[PDB]
Amino acid sequence: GAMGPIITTQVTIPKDLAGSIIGKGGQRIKQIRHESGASIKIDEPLEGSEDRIITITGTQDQIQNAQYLLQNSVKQYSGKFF
DNA sequence: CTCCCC
Repeated sequence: GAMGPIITTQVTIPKDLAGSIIGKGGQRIKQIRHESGASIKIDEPLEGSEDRIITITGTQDQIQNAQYLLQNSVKQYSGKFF
């Protein structure tokens, strides 16, 4: 069916979770991009920020999928939550 | 930096 316009959403992640979404060699985020169909950009933190901004661009369904998969990626997160 | 992507 109709997926509608490509749109861009941003979400922030605590910087320490970023490694979980990216994965070794970027393998996780490559997968999430591939699976979701969404473009996904994870920035560096802005000057002295605890967050990184992820920009997700795709149809609403793709962005929705990407978000879910990014959230899911935390479950695999290998560092200290605090 | 699990650090990709550009």
